[PDB]
Amino acid sequence: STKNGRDSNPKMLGVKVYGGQTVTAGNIIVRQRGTEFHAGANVGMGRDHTLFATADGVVKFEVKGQFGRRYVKVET
Amino acid sequence: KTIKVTQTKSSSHRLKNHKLCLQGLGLRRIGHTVEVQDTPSNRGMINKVYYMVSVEE
RNA sequence: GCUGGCGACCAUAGCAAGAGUGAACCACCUGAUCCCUUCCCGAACUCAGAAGUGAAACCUCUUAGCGCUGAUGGUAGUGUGGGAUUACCCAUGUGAGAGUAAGUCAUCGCCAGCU
RNA sequence: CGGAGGAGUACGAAGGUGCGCUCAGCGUGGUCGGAAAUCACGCGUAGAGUAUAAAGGCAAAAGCGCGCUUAACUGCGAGACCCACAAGUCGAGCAGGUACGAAAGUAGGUCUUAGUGAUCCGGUGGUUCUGUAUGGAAGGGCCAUCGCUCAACGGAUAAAAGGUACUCUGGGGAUAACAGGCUGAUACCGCCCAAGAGUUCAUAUCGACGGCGGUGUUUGGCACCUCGAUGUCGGCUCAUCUC
RNA sequence: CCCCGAAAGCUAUUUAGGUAGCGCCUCGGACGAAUACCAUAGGGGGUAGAGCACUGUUUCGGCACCGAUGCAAACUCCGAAUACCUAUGAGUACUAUCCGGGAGACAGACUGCGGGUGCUAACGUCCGUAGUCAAGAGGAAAACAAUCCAGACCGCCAGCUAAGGCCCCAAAAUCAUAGUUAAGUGGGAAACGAUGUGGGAAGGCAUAGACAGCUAUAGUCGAGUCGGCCUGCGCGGAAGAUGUAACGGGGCUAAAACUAUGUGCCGAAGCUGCGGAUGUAUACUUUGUAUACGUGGUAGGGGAGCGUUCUGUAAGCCGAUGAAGGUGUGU
RNA sequence: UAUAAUGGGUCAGCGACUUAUAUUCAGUAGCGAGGUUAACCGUAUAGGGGAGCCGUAGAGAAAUCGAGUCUUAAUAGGGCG
Repeated sequence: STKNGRDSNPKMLGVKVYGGQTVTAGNIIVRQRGTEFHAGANVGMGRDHTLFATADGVVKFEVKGQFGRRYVKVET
Repeated sequence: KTIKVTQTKSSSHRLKNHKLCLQGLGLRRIGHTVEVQDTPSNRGMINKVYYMVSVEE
């Protein structure tokens, strides 16, 4: 007999809205286990590190700061 | 301005997008010839199915 | 032309080494009355000030010493069609990583004070 | 029925907030005190920690302390993620009450992702609902909450083990035992290199450590043919082919 | 008779050869460009490859570090091609979407590519992806569901081609040019072995005379000689049971084999020509006339009909100058 | 599946998606903001019989309201209309 044979259900993480797309306030942009992306202007952060839009506009990805963090923001 | 495209081989077993490229050029059967505008958009479809079409400029 | 504050940018910008500045600013500095502080300590935080110093620290300059950046060409991989099956070859499109030549001791915005 | 690990919890602080602080290791010195306790100063350094497995994260530290505290609130909720259904997930913002801050503000449990159980039937606290002639009441409804290792974890009952060679029916070559088929790990046969053995001398005869094939006899692997039947271990009789 | 046309998946199940929701088919209605192909533009990634900066692992040196050197599904300082999402746009196409009636199906198979498992075994098994079969005829492969070419509305004693072929069985070149092979290699196989024969590059010695043989380095002898490297085609290694049986056969050697190049031709139910039928759409502003595009099909869905018995129409019409039934012929 | 998988020796005759009720959808006909009778009576397919049914209003568990209603302290927000 084998001692293996277990796995967990999928979690369907990932980028939901890509750069250049138009969003409405409340739209989820990124599902992520940790902060692979950080929240920029007009973007909020949930309790499970989800990134969501807090205004209507156009999504933009960038890299900024002294730590080289990846940021996502919404331009109005 | 315009070029002539002739279909030379069967399309029955080709890839889905290749069949759609033939249909978007307007070709319908082996030996069919169509006359289309010389634009990059049309040339993309032609170049994708280069292996079963013949082009006269 | 120097000094301080707040930003843009986040190594071609940093680290290290050497050098320089006290008019103003800054820093060290004097004291522990009152405000406030130490799981003890006026070391830090805070208050009251000007006897000293540019030593330390901060800034500015110089250096390719570490670091960082980095071509061209070639190679690996790879979509489509064809030919072969230790997994390669041809046509066409694409094209790294590493390494080589080489570059770098940053570049800008607002406000205030001195000469 | 592939390779590796965890869960069926914990915490009134290990939650909220304001303020504050940086780990680990090494080298020097210093009573017991040393490999390693505590003190002091320096060097390069996130290699420490995060209640717990791993992963993704963590300087405004999400790591570590102190004071005050209960937002581990009530009514909701634009808009999305995921999705057969039933479910699950994130959420700005509005109103009321509150905690910590001088204040701008932050707080709808904990860095996140596991720590779980539908419906039925009942128990408990409320309630401006209902109340079989009428007034009540009993009972029922609504809101909050309690009872399952229903772990075969979408849970057939509140409640259940075996034998049949005395056996039987409906089916399957969807699926085993025989023979056939594919394969050749195993089996058998052959070859390559050659330490050495052979008083000297690898190859008269053997031949270690290794390598390459052939056959389709063995033990096997697979489940393609046959379960509206291909019906036998050995002996007897009679054979036919290969080298 | 006409039209369209699947699935063998996901989820759950005392469920596993049943069933339910979803996915896939069909019919009616609504609505038209909201859809797709391709071209530009924007975007995230951690695979192929690569690397040693972390985690592990490895070899040799120097004094845990330092220097050279490898490896990794559960390592990453890096990092494509594709694929995926969004916006704009040309051309082409009856495309997307919504609301309802009816289903079937939830045993799949092979092949190529990326993998787990197995022995880098199996016509093995489990996933992802594409094609074919399933449900698909024709031609090629001797015969051969799943390979190659190609998608059958009907008819023709017309033509052009695809894959594949052109000496005879058997349609078309005993075609042309230049080379290679002597093994019937072609028309089964390895490590390894060998003066088989082509081609190419380089090297050593040589008419003050090289190699072999011969005469006891000297000596007659009078041109090349010696040893490796790369590469084309061949040889051995090569033993089985019914009968040649490992080109389909005959047969094939300046080929009818192999390599390269060029002219022709044969070759399908593909394409074209002529005749006919049918579905849909667009116009004729009734039609039943023109044009364009369609007509392989299992489970299924939709549409249109032929015949049989009985009732009315029928106290009608046909019938001994012969009904029904049986048996031939013609149309 | 030519299969060496099933069934049929042959011919003639018979042999398998029906009937009743309810319900939903489509076509067609009458009437139309209305439509329609059931049992029953009836020299009887006529004519009577309006009890009942469907449509015309929803929200809420319900009392209750009603083009609104429920939730709520809320006229906010939100769900069904």
